Amino acid sequence: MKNMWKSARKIDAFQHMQHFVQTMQQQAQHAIATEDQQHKQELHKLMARCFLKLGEWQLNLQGINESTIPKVLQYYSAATEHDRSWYKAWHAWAVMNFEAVLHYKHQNQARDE
Ligand SMILES: O=P(O)(O)O[C@H]1[C@H](OP(=O)(O)O)[C@@H](OP(=O)(O)O)[C@H](OP(=O)(O)O)[C@@H](OP(=O)(O)O)[C@H]1OP(=O)(O)O
Repeated sequence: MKNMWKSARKIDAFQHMQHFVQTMQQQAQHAIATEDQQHKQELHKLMARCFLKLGEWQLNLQGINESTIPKVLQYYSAATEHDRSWYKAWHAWAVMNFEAVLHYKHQNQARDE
Protein backbone atom coordinates (compact mmCIF):
# COMPACT_ATOMS: atom_id res chain seq x y z
CA MET A 1 0.00 0.00 0.00
CA LYS A 2 2.86 2.36 0.78
CA ASN A 3 4.51 1.39 -2.50
CA MET A 4 1.35 2.08 -4.48
CA TRP A 5 1.14 5.43 -2.70
CA LYS A 6 4.67 6.10 -3.94
CA SER A 7 3.58 5.08 -7.47
CA ALA A 8 1.46 8.19 -8.09
CA ARG A 9 -1.75 6.40 -7.00
CA LYS A 10 -2.21 8.62 -3.98
CA ILE A 11 -5.99 8.84 -3.60
CA ASP A 12 -6.30 5.12 -4.28
CA ALA A 13 -3.68 4.46 -1.60
CA PHE A 14 -5.55 6.61 0.92
CA GLN A 15 -8.87 4.91 0.20
CA HIS A 16 -7.28 1.46 0.42
CA MET A 17 -5.68 2.39 3.74
CA GLN A 18 -9.02 3.59 5.09
CA HIS A 19 -10.54 0.23 4.13
CA PHE A 20 -7.54 -1.68 5.51
CA VAL A 21 -7.65 0.12 8.85
CA GLN A 22 -11.38 -0.56 9.13
CA THR A 23 -10.87 -4.24 8.29
CA MET A 24 -7.97 -4.62 10.70
CA GLN A 25 -9.87 -2.88 13.50
CA GLN A 26 -12.66 -5.39 12.94
CA GLN A 27 -10.08 -8.19 13.03
CA ALA A 28 -8.58 -6.84 16.27
CA GLN A 29 -12.05 -6.71 17.83
CA HIS A 30 -12.61 -10.30 16.71
CA ALA A 31 -9.12 -11.34 17.86
CA ILE A 32 -9.94 -12.45 21.41
CA ALA A 33 -7.79 -15.30 22.72
CA THR A 34 -5.10 -16.00 25.30
CA GLU A 35 -2.44 -17.14 22.81
CA ASP A 36 -3.14 -14.08 20.64
CA GLN A 37 -1.48 -11.60 23.02
CA GLN A 38 1.72 -11.10 21.01
CA HIS A 39 -0.18 -11.15 17.72
CA LYS A 40 -2.58 -8.54 19.07
CA GLN A 41 0.36 -6.38 20.15
CA GLU A 42 1.87 -6.63 16.66
CA LEU A 43 -1.49 -5.76 15.12
CA HIS A 44 -1.79 -2.72 17.39
CA LYS A 45 1.64 -1.55 16.25
CA LEU A 46 0.50 -2.03 12.65
CA MET A 47 -2.64 0.01 13.33
CA ALA A 48 -0.48 2.77 14.80
CA ARG A 49 1.69 2.81 11.68
CA CYS A 50 -1.38 2.72 9.43
CA PHE A 51 -2.95 5.68 11.22
CA LEU A 52 0.30 7.64 11.03
CA LYS A 53 0.42 7.02 7.29
CA LEU A 54 -3.25 7.99 7.08
CA GLY A 55 -2.56 11.37 8.65
CA GLU A 56 0.55 11.98 6.56
CA TRP A 57 -1.29 11.17 3.33
CA GLN A 58 -4.32 13.24 4.35
CA LEU A 59 -2.03 16.25 4.75
CA ASN A 60 -0.21 15.44 1.52
CA LEU A 61 -3.48 15.43 -0.45
CA GLN A 62 -6.00 17.74 1.24
CA GLY A 63 -3.46 19.97 2.95
CA ILE A 64 -4.30 21.52 6.31
CA ASN A 65 -7.60 23.35 6.74
CA GLU A 66 -10.61 23.49 9.05
CA SER A 67 -12.02 20.24 7.66
CA THR A 68 -8.78 18.25 7.64
CA ILE A 69 -7.50 19.05 11.15
CA PRO A 70 -10.19 17.13 13.11
CA LYS A 71 -9.74 14.01 10.98
CA VAL A 72 -5.95 14.04 11.19
CA LEU A 73 -5.98 14.64 14.93
CA GLN A 74 -8.34 11.68 15.24
CA TYR A 75 -5.97 9.54 13.18
CA TYR A 76 -2.90 10.56 15.18
CA SER A 77 -4.65 10.18 18.54
CA ALA A 78 -5.64 6.68 17.46
CA ALA A 79 -2.05 6.01 16.38
CA THR A 80 -0.72 7.08 19.77
CA GLU A 81 -3.42 5.07 21.55
CA HIS A 82 -2.57 1.87 19.68
CA ASP A 83 1.19 2.31 20.32
CA ARG A 84 1.93 4.69 23.18
CA SER A 85 5.66 3.90 23.29
CA TRP A 86 6.29 4.94 19.66
CA TYR A 87 8.27 8.10 19.01
CA LYS A 88 7.01 8.68 15.47
CA ALA A 89 3.32 8.67 16.40
CA TRP A 90 3.74 11.07 19.31
CA HIS A 91 6.03 13.39 17.36
CA ALA A 92 3.58 13.44 14.44
CA TRP A 93 0.65 14.14 16.76
CA ALA A 94 2.47 16.95 18.56
CA VAL A 95 3.79 18.60 15.40
CA MET A 96 0.30 18.26 13.93
CA ASN A 97 -1.18 20.19 16.85
CA PHE A 98 1.64 22.69 16.30
CA GLU A 99 0.76 23.05 12.62
CA ALA A 100 -2.92 23.41 13.50
CA VAL A 101 -2.28 26.21 16.00
CA LEU A 102 0.04 28.04 13.59
CA HIS A 103 -2.60 27.68 10.86
CA TYR A 104 -5.22 29.08 13.23
CA LYS A 105 -2.91 32.01 13.97
CA HIS A 106 -2.35 32.64 10.26
CA GLN A 107 -6.05 32.55 9.38
CA ASN A 108 -6.73 34.82 12.36
CA GLN A 109 -4.23 37.30 10.90
CA ALA A 110 -6.02 36.95 7.56
CA ARG A 111 -9.29 37.78 9.34
CA ASP A 112 -7.62 40.84 10.88
CA GLU A 113 -6.88 42.10 7.36
O1 LIG B 1 9.89 -1.29 9.53
P1 LIG B 1 9.28 -0.59 8.31
O2 LIG B 1 8.04 -1.31 7.78
O3 LIG B 1 10.26 -0.28 7.17
O4 LIG B 1 8.74 0.84 8.99
C1 LIG B 1 9.50 1.84 9.61
C2 LIG B 1 8.86 3.17 9.17
O5 LIG B 1 7.96 2.94 8.13
P2 LIG B 1 6.41 3.55 8.24
O6 LIG B 1 6.52 4.96 8.79
O7 LIG B 1 5.77 3.45 6.86
O8 LIG B 1 5.82 2.56 9.26
C3 LIG B 1 9.79 4.30 8.73
O9 LIG B 1 9.11 5.15 7.84
P3 LIG B 1 9.24 5.01 6.18
O10 LIG B 1 10.57 5.62 5.73
O11 LIG B 1 9.12 3.51 5.92
O12 LIG B 1 8.06 5.79 5.59
C4 LIG B 1 11.13 3.79 8.19
O13 LIG B 1 11.94 4.83 7.75
P4 LIG B 1 12.13 6.26 8.61
O14 LIG B 1 12.14 5.90 10.10
O15 LIG B 1 13.45 6.90 8.18
O16 LIG B 1 10.89 7.04 8.17
C5 LIG B 1 11.78 3.01 9.34
O17 LIG B 1 13.13 2.79 9.10
P5 LIG B 1 13.75 2.40 7.59
O18 LIG B 1 14.13 3.71 6.88
O19 LIG B 1 14.97 1.56 7.97
O20 LIG B 1 12.69 1.63 6.80
C6 LIG B 1 11.04 1.67 9.52
O21 LIG B 1 11.44 1.08 10.72
P6 LIG B 1 12.68 -0.04 10.93
O22 LIG B 1 13.90 0.73 10.40
O23 LIG B 1 12.75 -0.33 12.43
O24 LIG B 1 12.38 -1.30 10.14
